[PDB]
Amino acid sequence: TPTTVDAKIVAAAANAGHWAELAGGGQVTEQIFNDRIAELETLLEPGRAIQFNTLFLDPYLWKLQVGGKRLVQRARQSGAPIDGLVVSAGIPDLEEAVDIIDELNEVGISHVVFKPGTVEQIRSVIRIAAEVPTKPVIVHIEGGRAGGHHSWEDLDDLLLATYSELRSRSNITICVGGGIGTPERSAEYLSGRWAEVHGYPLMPIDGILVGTAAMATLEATTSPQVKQLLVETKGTEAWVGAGKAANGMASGRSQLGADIHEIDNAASRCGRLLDEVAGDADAVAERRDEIIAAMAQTAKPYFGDVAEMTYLQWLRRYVELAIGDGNSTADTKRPDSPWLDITWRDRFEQMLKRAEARLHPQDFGPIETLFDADADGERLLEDPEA
Amino acid sequence: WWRSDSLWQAHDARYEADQVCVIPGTAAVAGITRVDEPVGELLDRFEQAAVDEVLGAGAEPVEVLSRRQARRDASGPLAVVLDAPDVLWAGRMSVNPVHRIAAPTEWQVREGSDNRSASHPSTGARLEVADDQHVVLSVPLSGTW
Ligand SMILES: Cc1cc2nc3c(=O)[nH]c(=O)nc-3n(C[C@H](O)[C@H](O)[C@H](O)COP(=O)(O)O)c2cc1C
Repeated sequence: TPTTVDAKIVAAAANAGHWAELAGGGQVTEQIFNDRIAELETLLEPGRAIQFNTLFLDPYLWKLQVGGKRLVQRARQSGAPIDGLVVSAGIPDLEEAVDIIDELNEVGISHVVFKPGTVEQIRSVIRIAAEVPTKPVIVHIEGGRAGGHHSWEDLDDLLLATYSELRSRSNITICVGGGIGTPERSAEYLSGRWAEVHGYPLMPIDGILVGTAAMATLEATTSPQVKQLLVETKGTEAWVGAGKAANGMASGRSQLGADIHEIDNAASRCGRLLDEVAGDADAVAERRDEIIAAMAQTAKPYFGDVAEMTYLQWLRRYVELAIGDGNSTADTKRPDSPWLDITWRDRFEQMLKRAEARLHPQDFGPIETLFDADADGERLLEDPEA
Repeated sequence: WWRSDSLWQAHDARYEADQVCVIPGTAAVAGITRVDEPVGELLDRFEQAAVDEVLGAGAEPVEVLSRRQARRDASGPLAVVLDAPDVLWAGRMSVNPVHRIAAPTEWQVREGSDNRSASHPSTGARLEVADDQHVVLSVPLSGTW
């Protein structure tokens, strides 16, 4: 999501002659994402091809994917370079998967990508494989030792048990992933020598994915300070259960309750406080002083006392947080950067217009008819202080 | 309010990076040392050292490795036609017509099999393939005359 959302890195990774999946978690519409593919295909040199990643998590995205898949359908009906589709966070049911495989863009899909997290999820994909035996299906088996979206399932035991049934389908391409930064450590899974430690006879793999080790890369949009942070983090051997920051890495749960692997060394303030607040919420009112100050430490600022705070302080706080002085929102608008906050600028307007709405005793003729003009209002907007 | 949309601050932000949720994995972090190392370098580093390990023991300076530095191939012109499912026209990608030419053809003909230069694959759909000017592969389809 953060890493591959940039059209620059996914292009550069592909231009290096490598397979990559464009992130869909950073694209909220067909149009905004169609810009990325267009930026991709422009940065895509002749013939080179890439794939796309999608999430199963929420209904709104799955309804957006109906427009998204038809976008992928339209793109490839137009002959777009994107040669694959990646379903994430869950395995679609047979009728849902058949649809994806059999789409008008099917040949341009050329294979389908699934990411099973459990034994049952693996067995589900096997049934998707037997569905269309002539359709290539790349099964990426991840761990919970991996980054981001998490799981309680071991790296080995899952693949150790399900491998035999996975190889009874020729259309299944087995790909091991997670906790791999190097060719040396990942060489044994390729030779099949990795299963020998568990006594099982050799168990070779068809491919390997690297999520984490590519985050510190040059063409990645990761900030200079964030890269240095990922670097100095020391790594670990097989994941341990004991709750702590483990080798600069501690798990944490998202808003939905699912675990997320985040960096607890580079940033120790957000994760641990979150675990404090989460486990502490009954009595929050009692610890309010301790809790409200810690939000300010991680820069999740509450506002100074709500009543007593002057309307300036309100309106000056939004400008403070929304408008960066270094990036110069006015100068940020000119390149037409995707980082543009314009909803935040629109947010501040609705607050400004509310301020006029609150204090005006008269008919509201002079004030409202001015700031609402395009040419006039937009000029007023690029200069927040004025 | 806390956890929502926390993934974007790691990229292009001047703020203190110790306040941000940034996502590694636990064990993969050990393999992360070099900073601002180009994607092309990391991915090749994987492939190049995987090749050497495979080369040294089993292959021992294989014909495949030697053929590469000397430019020799697998899947020549005749195979490439029957291999790649995608047929490019300009910047657009199309399915290989041979897939629908090979089997569905009533009369299909492969001329001079073992000889590569003279190799020709023709069909009753009136579509024929041959090589011209070295690397250029010539597919010739016809309607009536
Ligand atoms: C920052 C980040 C974002 C990720 N986003 C997604 C995602 O949107 N969908 C998905 O299936 N996996 C996602 N992953 C997981 C990777 O696709 C991959 O499975 C995992 O990172 C591989 O494990 P490793 O990086 O620890 O070696 C993400 C991983 C990271 C580090």
